[PDB]
Amino acid sequence: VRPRSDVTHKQLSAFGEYVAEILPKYVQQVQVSCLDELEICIHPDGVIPTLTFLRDHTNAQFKSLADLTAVDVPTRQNRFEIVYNLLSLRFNSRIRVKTYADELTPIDSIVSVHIAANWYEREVWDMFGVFFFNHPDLRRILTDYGFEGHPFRKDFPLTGYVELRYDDEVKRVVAEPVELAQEFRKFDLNSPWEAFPA
Amino acid sequence: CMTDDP
Amino acid sequence: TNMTLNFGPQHPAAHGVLRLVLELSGEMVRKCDPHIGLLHRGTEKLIEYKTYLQALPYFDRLDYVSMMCNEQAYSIAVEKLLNIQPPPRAQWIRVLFGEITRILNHIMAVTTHALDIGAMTPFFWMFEEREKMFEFYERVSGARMHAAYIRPGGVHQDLPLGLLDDIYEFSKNFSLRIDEVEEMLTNNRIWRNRTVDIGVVTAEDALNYGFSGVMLRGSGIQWDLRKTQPYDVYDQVEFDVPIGSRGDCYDRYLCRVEEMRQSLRIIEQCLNKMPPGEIKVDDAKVSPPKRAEMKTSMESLIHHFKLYTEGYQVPPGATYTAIEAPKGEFGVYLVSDGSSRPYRCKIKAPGFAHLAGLDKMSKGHMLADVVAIIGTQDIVFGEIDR
Amino acid sequence: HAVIPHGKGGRSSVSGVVATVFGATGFLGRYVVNHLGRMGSQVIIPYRCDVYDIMHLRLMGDLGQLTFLEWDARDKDSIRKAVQHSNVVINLIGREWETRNFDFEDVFVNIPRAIAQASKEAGVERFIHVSHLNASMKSSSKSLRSKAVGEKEVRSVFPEAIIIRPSDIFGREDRFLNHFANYRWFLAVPLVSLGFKTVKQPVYVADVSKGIVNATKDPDAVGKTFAFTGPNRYLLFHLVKYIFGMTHRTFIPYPLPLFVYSWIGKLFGLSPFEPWTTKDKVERIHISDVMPTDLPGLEDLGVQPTPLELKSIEVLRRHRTYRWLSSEIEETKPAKTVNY
Amino acid sequence: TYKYVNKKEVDMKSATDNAARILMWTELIRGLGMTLSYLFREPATINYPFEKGPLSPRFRGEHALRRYPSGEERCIACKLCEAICPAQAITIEAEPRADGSRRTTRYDIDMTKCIYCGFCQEACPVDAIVEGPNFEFSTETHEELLYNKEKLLNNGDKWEAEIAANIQADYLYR
Amino acid sequence: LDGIKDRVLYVLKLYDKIDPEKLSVNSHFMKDLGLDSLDQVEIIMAMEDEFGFEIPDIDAEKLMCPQEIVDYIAD
Amino acid sequence: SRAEYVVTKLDDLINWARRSSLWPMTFGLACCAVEMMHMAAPRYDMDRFGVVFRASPRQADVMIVAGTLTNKMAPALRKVYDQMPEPRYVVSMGSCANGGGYYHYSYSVVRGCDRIVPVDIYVPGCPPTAEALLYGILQLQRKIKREQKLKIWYRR
Amino acid sequence: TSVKPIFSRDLNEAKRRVRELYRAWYREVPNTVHLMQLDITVKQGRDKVREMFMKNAHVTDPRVVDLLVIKGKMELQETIKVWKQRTHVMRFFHETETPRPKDFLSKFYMGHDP
Ligand SMILES: NC(=O)C1=CN([C@@H]2O[C@H](COP(=O)(O)OP(=O)(O)OC[C@H]3O[C@@H](n4cnc5c(N)ncnc54)[C@H](OP(=O)(O)O)[C@@H]3O)[C@@H](O)[C@H]2O)C=CC1
Ligand code: SF4
Ligand code: SF4
Repeated sequence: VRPRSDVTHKQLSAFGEYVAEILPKYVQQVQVSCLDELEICIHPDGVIPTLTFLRDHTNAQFKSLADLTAVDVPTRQNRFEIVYNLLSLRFNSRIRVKTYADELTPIDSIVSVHIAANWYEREVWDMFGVFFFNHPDLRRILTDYGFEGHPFRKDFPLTGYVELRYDDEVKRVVAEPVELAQEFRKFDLNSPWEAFPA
Repeated sequence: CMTDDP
Repeated sequence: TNMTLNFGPQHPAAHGVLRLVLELSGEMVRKCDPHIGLLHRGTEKLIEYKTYLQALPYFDRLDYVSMMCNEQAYSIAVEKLLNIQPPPRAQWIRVLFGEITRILNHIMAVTTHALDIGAMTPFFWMFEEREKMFEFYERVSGARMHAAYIRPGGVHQDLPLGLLDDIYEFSKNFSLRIDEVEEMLTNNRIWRNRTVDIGVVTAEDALNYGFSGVMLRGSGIQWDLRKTQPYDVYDQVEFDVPIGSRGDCYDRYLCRVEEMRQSLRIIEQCLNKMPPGEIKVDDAKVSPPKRAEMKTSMESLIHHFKLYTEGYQVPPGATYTAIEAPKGEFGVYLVSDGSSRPYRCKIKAPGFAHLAGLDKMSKGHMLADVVAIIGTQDIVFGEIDR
Repeated sequence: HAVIPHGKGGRSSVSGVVATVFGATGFLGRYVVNHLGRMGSQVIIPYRCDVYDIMHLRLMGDLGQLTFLEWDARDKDSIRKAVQHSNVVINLIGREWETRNFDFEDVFVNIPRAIAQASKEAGVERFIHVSHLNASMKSSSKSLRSKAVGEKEVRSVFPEAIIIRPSDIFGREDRFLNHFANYRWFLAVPLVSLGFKTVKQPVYVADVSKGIVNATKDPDAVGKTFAFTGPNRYLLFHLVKYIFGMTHRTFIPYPLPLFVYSWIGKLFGLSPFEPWTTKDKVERIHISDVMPTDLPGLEDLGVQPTPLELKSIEVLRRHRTYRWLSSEIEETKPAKTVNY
Repeated sequence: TYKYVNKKEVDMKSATDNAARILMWTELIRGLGMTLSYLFREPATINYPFEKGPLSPRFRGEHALRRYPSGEERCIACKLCEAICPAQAITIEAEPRADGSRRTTRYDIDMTKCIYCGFCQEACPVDAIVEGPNFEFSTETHEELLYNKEKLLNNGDKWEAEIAANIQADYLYR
Repeated sequence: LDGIKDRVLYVLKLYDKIDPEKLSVNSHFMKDLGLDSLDQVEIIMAMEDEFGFEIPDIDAEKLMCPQEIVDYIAD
Repeated sequence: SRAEYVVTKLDDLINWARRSSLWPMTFGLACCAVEMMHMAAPRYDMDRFGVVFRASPRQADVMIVAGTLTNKMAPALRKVYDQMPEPRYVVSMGSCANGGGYYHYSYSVVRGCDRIVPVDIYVPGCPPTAEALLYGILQLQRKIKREQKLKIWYRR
Repeated sequence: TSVKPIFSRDLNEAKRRVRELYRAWYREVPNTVHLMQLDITVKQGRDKVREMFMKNAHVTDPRVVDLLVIKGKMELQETIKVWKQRTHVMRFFHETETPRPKDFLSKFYMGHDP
């Protein structure tokens, strides 16, 4: 059993209401989950406003952006779930603000609020395809220069569709449709028996 | 030196 | 194009692979646009198709200078999701090898920094000490680096009977080895010049660009996730964070030499106070059963078979757990469905943020300055590219 | 004996052609192994060059597709084991300079016979033998005549053995195109009859290769003597200048009697290390391309020839200078076509 | 607890001291002394072929399949070594041997795919697949690195004596 | 003033995917020539190179008439 | 005097020179680079064997590809392989470069460097042990010793 | 229906942007074929540009067209600045790959699953 300190669960819950009241407009759900982490969920339009309040509020200074990520729940209408994890060196706490973005409904960029996001937002576009308005220079960071398709999307094949080899005839590296010599063995692992939720 | 025994 | 010149992927100066498309008016750098992904390999997507225990080896490869400290971050994360915590001896071990690993990273960062600067003898001096440390890894895990020793429920196997004594002899002496490097670089009439007042980063700007590492500590911001948010038993030890002022390449360096010193203080304690006990959780549910038990008890075989073939079956949830990896804050955001294989595992790499800062650090600087600044960020392209 | 063809068509797929190819290391060869490997065929490449040189061929073949065997032409046993398990044998053995220990007969007629001879003993389904175009048993160049001698013999050792007969080949690393371009070193570029009355029809190497490969996988070709020729003929004059044109190097065609010139070829021939020109080469160079009245090769075997000007830029680029290296073929003027 | 790594009168004595440091390069000479000192220390290198860097019993090294003393190969094709391999390296297909027992018709470890994690060593119930001590198996051709049951069984027979000693030393720990 | 039409006519026939002797000043690229929307774009660009003046993104949309192009170029 | 003998001896000399002094150009893609820096380091001195610590893409006799050869880096590897001298060699190091390694099924990793550069010695192991690389470099030395370039010239 | 717009409010405005990009590429094709020493013909390349710009001619929705040119503009910026090399540009031409026939009889003769 982990050493939970209820002292935290309460204080972070209380801040979650604080933020919910301060910004009734964009906060949809706030919840301090077990594991004692607070996640304020905001409408995509509240990206700029909710972050700024956290970066510049005396009672909630959240100066650095730990991470910007986008889980992809294909079932969810709004496929991506942009998650921003922020740290507060003054109150030694962490909060996560998560929004929802569909493939062709872009989110605002927070490079203004935190310049850390300049790179992570490019990372989210390259892997998942979400677009960030007002971004200084959005362009693929991790994928190859000519890569077609957004890789971390759940609908993208792991091996992908193209692989590279050197061809003598043309004396230059050349893509070809992927041909694998031992396909990824897809072990089915889920057990047909559940675990009675505690 | 896996085993110190010759 | 102001003579745009790719720093080039193959360059001894560029750690690993870095194309820095730089436009330089003669020997002055006007703008640095680092290119990344020369080492993207898919580590984040591959993990979704693998079970929790078979994704542990990926973390060692994310930033392999710091082989284990990275594991601890996934461990902690998977332990939180399961609400299980490791046994007392395992915790001390992880702090013991957590620190040994910090030294290993700093010996790389300080000595590799010098090799690019042009000092080559410090690298050979300390790579011999590194070597000796690797041997600890090997005699504990089996592998010199890429051990897989720190698993999600504790470490894998107790320390060999005799390691602690040797992690003492070494520690008892390593100091002098750090001292030597010093007599060679800390006050060199020339190290200072190429390092002092190069890449100064303000305190407000360091927090803003998410630097979170020595890079923040070097600017005078006091933040060590190991003291602010204790993980494992780094709370029971006593160490001094080496904060810096006049943050610049030289100051941060001094900080990295000082944490090498402070880690020897933490290692000493761990050897002095490591408890008798088990090194893995007793829940066969999360930790694999001992081989004598699985070969004599039916419940243990069933638990061995299911654990290795299927998996932990972590309860559904999501967590961001960050430790203080030698480079800086290493965090895993591990979203998890009830399944035995994860759903997402964004690895926050202290390094994706640091590189971004290269632009705001190396401004109006010469070609040689860029080489010095890539060194003062300890960029391991594995963590950045993931 | 066969291998059902499974796969999508690229590397790591199977086509079922196990083929010994004795002279693969060659300029043509390199290409033959390329397609055979691309298609997924099993390729056995006999070699007598050192292993370091054979390395270039390893990468185009997929894992286990390419097998390399040590082989000596004088030793009959080596040819025997190479064709043991092949069902297709392709012979590209040829040279321009009669070497100390191998005569034109050997490289063209003697050896290529023993090879097909064994292939039959083995029971290979088909043998493809390659001999130069316009090869009369009476042609001036010993080379061409000797080659002619071979295409006959091998018939008797191996009946219904395809005999593709390519023209001089156009391709990167070829001689036809590079040789002329390399005349730069020579201040003046001798051209018999001032490069006239020796109309020549080049053929891209790949076209030749693809053609050859297609032969291996087609029942229509048996005893066929195809002639891969090209998409356009040329008087040697335009060819020479054109080359120099893309190379962007001056041209001074100079008339020099073939009589005296055969002597220049003799001079280089004298050189120990791979003579650059050959008395025979000289003659061959002037031997006018013959018109086409034989079994159609390209197109007939399935590949549409590729014009010289199209890929010339790639073959002649290395010969340009610091700036000329940046010129492209369409701003350049393409030389006229003389069918004659 | 924090510490200031670099946080900071002018007297002739002081200045003259400082000026001498710049003028006659005093600290630079200090650095030369350190390297001259080691020049006199014994070098730490080992004759690689003649002397070998020490590896203790858990070293993972090269894969081998063990056999029972009697001579019956240990593997019983439960195939969870395949299940837990992180890289998909091990491929196993099995059928009941005429004896009626259960054995693997094909066991192929692709060593180029393998990342030498040592979990297979961990997972096997009969402990048939073990991480053998040898690390020197560099091969001229890629195909040689792919290993079928016969190479691994042969690898097992060659190194069985040391593998048995190594497992003997570390089994109490596991 | 006609010199412009002289040049404009020369540019239209030279690309050779249009005006095979059906070139007319009243002729409209989209209306009767059938040349594609994109091809027109190529045309306007072409005219820009010979004229030495680059016409804006939009006004290309209004002129599908060579004669109207000469009208605008003269301005 | 038989030239054949004269030739073999000469070849050997040539082989001894290339095999004694192999100046490696290492890439350090990934981590197996850390295990090579260890070779260069004091326990297992590469120099003692004549292998220089490091050289540029030109003066380099052997290229050691350590680490994953990702699809973006694949065009470069080739360039640098193509920018080396006429007597050149490639020692693939690491399961990530021998084949694909832990990242074989990924979309951004070339499944092996021998698909982009011809490879002469494949050194196995996720962090192939430094001694193992040293074993691999020594096997390249035995591969060169056996090469007989001039005798084939003479017999050709 | 009822969808928030990305860059243009209607296909009309969007098409304006496509025109601009076409021009951009059209003006760029020649330069690339020279700065990359590619062995292609400017005319040939310019047709390729047309190919791509039409491969996606069917899109009717304004939002999809806007992101397509968002992607398109970054493509030419990497094409320019020579971030893409010859190997990444030529890939567009699919030069090495063997073309597959689409005739039923052709497929029948070769692949199990067409
Ligand atoms: N343009 C052209 O080159 C034309 C060629 N041809 C014919 O096509 C064939 C292929 O041409 P190409 O590839 O250019 O010829 P090459 O000069 O490249 O030689 C072809 C191969 O034959 C091998 N070879 C040569 N001599 C011997 C020998 N005595 N014993 C064993 N092997 C030998 C060579 O290997 P190694 O060098 O390793 O010994 C080489 O790899 C030739 O036989 C030629 O007659 C016909 C018309 C035009
Ligand atoms: S686990 Fe041990 S026994 Fe079961 S299959 Fe793999 S190897 Fe054979
Ligand atoms: S092989 Fe193992 S070690 Fe070498 S790079 Fe790939 S992962 Fe890192």
